[PDB]
Amino acid sequence: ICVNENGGCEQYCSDHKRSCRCHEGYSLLADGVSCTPTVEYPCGKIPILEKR
Amino acid sequence: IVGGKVCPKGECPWQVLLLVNGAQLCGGTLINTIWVVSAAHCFDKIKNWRNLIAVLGEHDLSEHDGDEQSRRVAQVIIPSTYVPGTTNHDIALLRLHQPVVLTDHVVPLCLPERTFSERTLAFVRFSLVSGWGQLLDRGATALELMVLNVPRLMTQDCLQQSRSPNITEYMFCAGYSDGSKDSCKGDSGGPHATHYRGTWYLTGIVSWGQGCATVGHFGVYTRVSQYIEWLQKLMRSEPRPGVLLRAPFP
Ligand SMILES: COc1cc([C@@H](Nc2ccc(C(=N)N)cc2)C(=O)N[C@H](C(=O)O)c2ccccc2)ccc1OCc1ccccc1
Ligand SMILES: [Ca+2]
Repeated sequence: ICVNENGGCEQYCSDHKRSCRCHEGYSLLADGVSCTPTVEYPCGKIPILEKR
Repeated sequence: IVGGKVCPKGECPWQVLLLVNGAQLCGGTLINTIWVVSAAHCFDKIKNWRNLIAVLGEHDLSEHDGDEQSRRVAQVIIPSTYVPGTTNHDIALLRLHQPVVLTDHVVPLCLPERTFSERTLAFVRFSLVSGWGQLLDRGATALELMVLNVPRLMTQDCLQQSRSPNITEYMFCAGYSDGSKDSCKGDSGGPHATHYRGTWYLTGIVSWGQGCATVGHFGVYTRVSQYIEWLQKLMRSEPRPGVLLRAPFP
């Protein structure tokens, strides 16, 4: 599943059945695919643009 | 960077400036609060290993605005397979003496998992390259941080579309053969950063090229995906006395 469209995952994907995972500083949402920041400065996000 | 634009201040917050005795040496990429990824070749001519400095939150080299954070480079880790004065395995992992503080102006780029990078990120066409390198081949370096959108090529396509070193599995091409847009030697070590679903990831390091923005040539970048496990293992390791460390690859 993971090799096609990232297995639907926003970030990381493991074949097992399919499990999506998120980088440190993020947590996986109940949709099982989306990652949301858990810290103020998660990697790969640009604060001044996140603000707008 | 040739043919790009000023990176608006804070929009390239993972960019690192490396200094040797206060002089510009290379760029790099912050990947968490104490670790920086750069190019091994940046260290080929290091006189005093104890005088290496990494600057985060830098933007305009002519001024201090207070967002800059300077750290000594405590360790430079280079893979066993890299040979000084050559191109293959062009990667260095730098440990800062003290963590930087994350701020709106200082943020790590995500180091992706290998599979995600190979299966997904490798097929995102455009990525950003940045640095305070030459604005023209044989020209002056930039005072403000510059950034450039470049498309990636599969290596067979790169060779087909190009008019000296071999392009290995540890490298990839990105840029333009019309001589309009490229990174340059002063950008060596800096990020090639790839966006995917709202988040940016480290996919390449400014490595080499035939001049810069040379007609019939593309920029060549270290293919970071080959090094994910090597980096992750080292980041879990205890520091060792001495700055330089050669670490087995794979
Ligand atoms: C690493 O390697 C290298 C590097 C170089 C550069 N870089 C670059 C360029 C370009 C680019 C683009 N275009 N993008 C990027 C980057 C650089 O960096 N340069 C510098 C000097 O010269 O001094 C150096 C080198 C080596 C070591 C150290 C240092 C240069 C060169 C080289 O190699 C050799 C060769 C290549 C090609 C052709 C010929 C030769
Ligand atoms: Ca400044």
